[PDB]
Amino acid sequence: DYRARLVYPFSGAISPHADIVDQATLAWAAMFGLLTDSSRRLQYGLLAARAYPRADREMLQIAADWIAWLFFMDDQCDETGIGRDLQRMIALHERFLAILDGATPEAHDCALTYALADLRRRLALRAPDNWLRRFSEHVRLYFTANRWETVNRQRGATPNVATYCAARLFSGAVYACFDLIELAEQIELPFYARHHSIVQQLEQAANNIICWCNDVLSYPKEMQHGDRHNLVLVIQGEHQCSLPEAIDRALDLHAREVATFVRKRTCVPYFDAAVNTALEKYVTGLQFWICANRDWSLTATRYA
Amino acid sequence: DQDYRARLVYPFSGAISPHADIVDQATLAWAAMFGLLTDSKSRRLQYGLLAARAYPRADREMLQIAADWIAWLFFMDDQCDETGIGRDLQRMIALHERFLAILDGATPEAHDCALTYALADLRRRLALRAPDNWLRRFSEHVRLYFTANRWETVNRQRGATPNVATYCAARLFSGAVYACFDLIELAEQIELPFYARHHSIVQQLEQAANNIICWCNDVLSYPKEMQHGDRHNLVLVIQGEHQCSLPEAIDRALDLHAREVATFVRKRTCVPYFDAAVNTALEKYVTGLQFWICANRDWSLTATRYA
Ligand SMILES: CC(C)=CCC/C(C)=C/CC/C(C)=C/CSP(=O)(O)OP(=O)(O)O
Ligand SMILES: CC(C)=CCC/C(C)=C/CC/C(C)=C/CSP(=O)(O)OP(=O)(O)O
Ligand SMILES: [Mg+2]
Ligand SMILES: [Mg+2]
Ligand SMILES: [Mg+2]
Ligand SMILES: [Mg+2]
Ligand SMILES: [Mg+2]
Ligand SMILES: [Mg+2]
Repeated sequence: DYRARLVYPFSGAISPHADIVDQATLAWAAMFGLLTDSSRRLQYGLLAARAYPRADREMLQIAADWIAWLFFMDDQCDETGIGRDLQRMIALHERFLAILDGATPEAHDCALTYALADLRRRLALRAPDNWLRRFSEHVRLYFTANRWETVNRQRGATPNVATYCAARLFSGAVYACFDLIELAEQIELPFYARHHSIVQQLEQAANNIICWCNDVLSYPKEMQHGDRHNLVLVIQGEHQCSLPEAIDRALDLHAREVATFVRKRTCVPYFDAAVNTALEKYVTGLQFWICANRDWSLTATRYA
Repeated sequence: DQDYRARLVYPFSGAISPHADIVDQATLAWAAMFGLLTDSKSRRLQYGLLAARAYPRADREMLQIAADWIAWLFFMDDQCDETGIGRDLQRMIALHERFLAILDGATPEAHDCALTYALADLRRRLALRAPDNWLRRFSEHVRLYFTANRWETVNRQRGATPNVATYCAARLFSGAVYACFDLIELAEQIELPFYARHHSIVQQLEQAANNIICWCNDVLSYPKEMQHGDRHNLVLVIQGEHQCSLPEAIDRALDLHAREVATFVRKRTCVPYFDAAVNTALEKYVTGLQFWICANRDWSLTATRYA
């Protein structure tokens, strides 16, 4: 059993609002008409609960509804035709990007555009102008990464390990989720601290772990759809090796990346007591996400 | 004197655009038209000759925007560093609300000042040469530059001095170097994919190049910044933290500069192979960072600003 190797030298936590938030995410998905096929156990609110465990219910609900939105958007890209049609996806992302800027939805817009607009409207009530910009960009880059994956599928091109790993950092909107840690913990990190190279390298490390963990768990389902945007499948193509060896290599990178994150957590320079207090809350927020992603995915029927 | 020149060397060469002089004369004409020129050596500014060195392969239309942009930063910085607005957070937030609005595409009004009109002209001209995604990335780096200037204003107003770690982290934005680095894409006419543009090794090369440029400037600009009682300078910050002599601080400042050049060269060889086309485009961008490192050094020793 190779899944037992997805381990960390730290533990996670879950919000006491977990179930109340998850049932509210289902009501939210139903309201904006995101529920279509079949849908008893999605439990997208139970991932948010683990990801932002100290968050007040109102903020955790936005995060939960946001995580839900991403899963609905991802399933469309990876298991339907739009993920092989760039023209359709460009037309869709033009509407999303307009909604991110604060444009009101119109009669011709789809359910996902309406849903994103509500999340943007709600984030606007709880986040300052400077935060929305940083969120917009990370989400804008998330769309760009999906258009890139769409082109690869449409042109039948598989990227090398170097290219995939670089693109995979944006293709999961992990940086956009890490932004919500600021609102969840209610911290105002100053520009110099927020964008410091060590914080970036901690974010990059945390992002890789989360994504490479998911790649090990979701390779079977992505393989059946012929979607090779997966560390295991990209490694297999590059090294022309067996699937067990490809999994073994992916887990070696995961293990090495956990070590890097732990090593680099101690390399944060001292700015002042107040700023460093806020940073450890954010860096704790990263660790919560690392665990939240692994804890949920092993129990979730999605990778069964 | 020679001790400085031997420690401000780089293992790579710079270059200058053949359009240098007409671009500089046009920048002086542009500045005068928008009323950015103060009554006082107006021909001995040469803001165009920095741009020419910074973006040497750029077409004349593109280089001119960059030259007018560099001129704009210089006029703006002199306000924050050598006038009363840099000791008043209230007036600066009011001004910075107008700039950020102009960057979002807002038309200037009657009550707006010269710099607001000048920035609106640059955004309009950049909108004709750069796509939507580029303008966003430029706006952010310029927005963070404004925030960094507001943070210095607070430090001056309270009479507080940051430690080496705080200054070095904040100095990366106070220069608007990332905003200047964005123009390399338009200058070299390259389309770097998201994954290559925002890659960690590329980010490390940028902040390495940013540190070299800013720490080089600090070594040459501590005399005139000391006169205004401003300790936003690696030399003066190291002196404050260590409580050492001014020669010792300069030595420590040039040590960091020297090791950062060594880092940049080491990081340059660590860029992974994506594909022929992307690596070629990225090769042109990283060369652009080397041109900027030399441009800042070559110009500042040449210029009258630091004398
Ligand atoms: C899915 C998504 C964009 C957001 C919600 C899921 C979250 C927040 C999990 C963290 C790891 C990420 C971002 C991978 C999902 S993309 P994938 O195509 O690998 O997803 P899959 O393996 O099908 O679950
Ligand atoms: C004016 C400006 C922000 C940019 C022009 C110079 C450029 C583009 C080079 C990169 C390093 C910078 C910007 C430092 C000057 S800020 P400072 O207050 O230290 O300025 P000074 O040293 O007095 O020239
Ligand atoms: Mg996907
Ligand atoms: Mg998927
Ligand atoms: Mg997956
Ligand atoms: Mg300054
Ligand atoms: Mg100055
Ligand atoms: Mg200086």
